[PDB]
Amino acid sequence: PQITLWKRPLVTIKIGGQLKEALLDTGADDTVIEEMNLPGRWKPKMIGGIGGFIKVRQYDQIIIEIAGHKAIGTVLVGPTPVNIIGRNLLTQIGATLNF
Amino acid sequence: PQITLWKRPLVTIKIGGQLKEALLDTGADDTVIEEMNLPGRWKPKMIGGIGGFIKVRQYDQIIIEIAGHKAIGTVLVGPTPVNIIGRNLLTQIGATLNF
Ligand SMILES: O=C(O)c1ccc2cc[nH]c2c1
Repeated sequence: PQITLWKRPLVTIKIGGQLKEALLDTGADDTVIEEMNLPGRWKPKMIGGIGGFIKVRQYDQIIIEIAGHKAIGTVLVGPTPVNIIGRNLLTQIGATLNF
Repeated sequence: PQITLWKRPLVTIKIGGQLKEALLDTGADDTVIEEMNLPGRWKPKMIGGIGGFIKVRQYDQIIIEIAGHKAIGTVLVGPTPVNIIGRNLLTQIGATLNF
């Protein structure tokens, strides 16, 4: 699809068999999803976030569906105020900026 | 142009007659530019950046060139480690996310 930026670029995602909405964020290196139960192994991590630093669970090789487009890659799970699709997954679905 | 996201989407900008580089950031509502002299009146805001909070000065009607494209809008000036072009300016240059 072609998504203009007149409002936040929010889309529907599927992750761990659950439908959520998420922000397509070209300024994020990584993908950060809200606290949820995920099938898969995780390792502990800390990342910078809104107003400070947060503990996250890093899940590698997660199947995630972004507006109908399949991606497999790293998802960070923790107390993010917004579900964020970062470049690690935007590259997998072939997302580009155009102007 | 059509910009892939394998690295951070950095472009050259021109603001206050100074050449800089900046991150095209679809996850940002606003534009945040590092400490610099803008010839205008301003109003103080706070923004929750990655790692903590900063105090910024809001400047309106700032003329800016982004990757060759002329835009006018609001810029927040403060101690940010990265120049951020947010949606308020990305809309002005006709930027879209495509996949
Ligand atoms: O999920 C947890 O219980 C947990 C505990 C500690 C850390 C440190 C980074 N991530 C964590 C997750």
